[PDB]
Amino acid sequence: KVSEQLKCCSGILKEMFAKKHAAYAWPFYKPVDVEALGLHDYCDIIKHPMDMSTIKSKLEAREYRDAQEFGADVRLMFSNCYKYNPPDHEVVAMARKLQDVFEMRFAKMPD
Amino acid sequence: PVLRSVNSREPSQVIFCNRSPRVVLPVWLNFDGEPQPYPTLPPGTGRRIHSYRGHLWLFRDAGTHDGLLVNQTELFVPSLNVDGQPIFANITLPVYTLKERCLQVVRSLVKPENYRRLDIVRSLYEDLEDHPNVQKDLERLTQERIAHQ
Amino acid sequence: MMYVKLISSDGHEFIVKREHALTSGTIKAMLSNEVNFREIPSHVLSKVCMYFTYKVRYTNSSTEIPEFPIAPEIALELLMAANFLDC
Amino acid sequence: MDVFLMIRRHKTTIFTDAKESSTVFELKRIVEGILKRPPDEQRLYKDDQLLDDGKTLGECGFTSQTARPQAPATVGLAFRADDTFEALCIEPFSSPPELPDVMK
Repeated sequence: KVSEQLKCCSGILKEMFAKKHAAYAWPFYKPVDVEALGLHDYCDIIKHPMDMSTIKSKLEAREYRDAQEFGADVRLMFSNCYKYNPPDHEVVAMARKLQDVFEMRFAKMPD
Repeated sequence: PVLRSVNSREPSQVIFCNRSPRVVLPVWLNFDGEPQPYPTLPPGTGRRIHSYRGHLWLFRDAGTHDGLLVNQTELFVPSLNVDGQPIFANITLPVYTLKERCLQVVRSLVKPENYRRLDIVRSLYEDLEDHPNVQKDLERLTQERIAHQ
Repeated sequence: MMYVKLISSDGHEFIVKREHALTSGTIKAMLSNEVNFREIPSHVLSKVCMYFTYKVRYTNSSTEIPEFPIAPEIALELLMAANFLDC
Repeated sequence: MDVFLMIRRHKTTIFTDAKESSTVFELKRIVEGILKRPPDEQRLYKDDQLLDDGKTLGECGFTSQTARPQAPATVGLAFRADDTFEALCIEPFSSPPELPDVMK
């Protein structure tokens, strides 16, 4: 019942990583390198960081109870990006582009 | 303009590593070509940097603005990452001329207004007052780049 | 290698390799065997030779290059010497 | 690594590079090639300490870390005359002028 969906969740993330949606998903692959990007304030603002590589590990480690918990992390990822950056920022525009893909697939998941 | 970064918006993870005794000042040429100074790197230190594909860099001394080398060259331009591996930028001293190296020492020990209180030849006053400039060095490289074509 | 004798004003003979001496453009011109300098003192000329060694060694070197040291006092004379010797 | 030396006698000074592995006798062959003086008529010192022909420059104390191109370590030299060796004599270089007020 639930294991059916959790495997479909993996299928979604694979498409998010895929070269098809490469142009506007590349910031969200790995964690936010505060050193490289030089974001001293980031850790104060964002209490719970998240990225696609982190979510990938949790799926393989069976750390999500159900498909609903998987979504929360994917949404947290974009939520953090929206929270930190201003509306007209580039990463935000890309965040929306990738999210609109996720939302389409997560909505059309069978049950 | 000739020497300028390309607004690619394509990621390129870099590692600046100050393997020199100077306090390095990373300088980034913007999309128009105007240099932007970034936070300094202490001697014998380094850190990860998130630059982008086709972005010009150059490195100087934070104090004296002396020219340094990065991978046995003046300008640094990141490639695209292979298997997401970081592009290293080994910042080091050049082999300074005995004259230019002597100037650097005199410059550091004597103020600009005390240059004409030194028991030296007239010509050396101009040489001392002729400090190392970034904009001046970029105008040379631009002309050398044109000569190469 | 071929060696050359560089004599100071105060009569201190310095035997360096010919290749090392050719770093100086003045000396390059002076030759084309034994060279003499009427102005430069010993301690200055000795430091100039240490540069030749430093220059020849660390040129085209992938091994990171150390800073060439110049003490405050010798700086002034060495600057003039460097300007004279064209290097 | 390579060691960089200043082989000095009286007012003479030879700038020459060597290895840590190379011997004092091999160093005396460099002195012979320049100053026409054979090893048997040579005495090489480290400060006051006399050096053996068989021992290496590394064994003598000359390390590449200490003896660098820009800061080469000095090596005393004394020749033989009338079948007797002279006491080591090295004339020092001239003094730089005292630091001017502007440079202080």
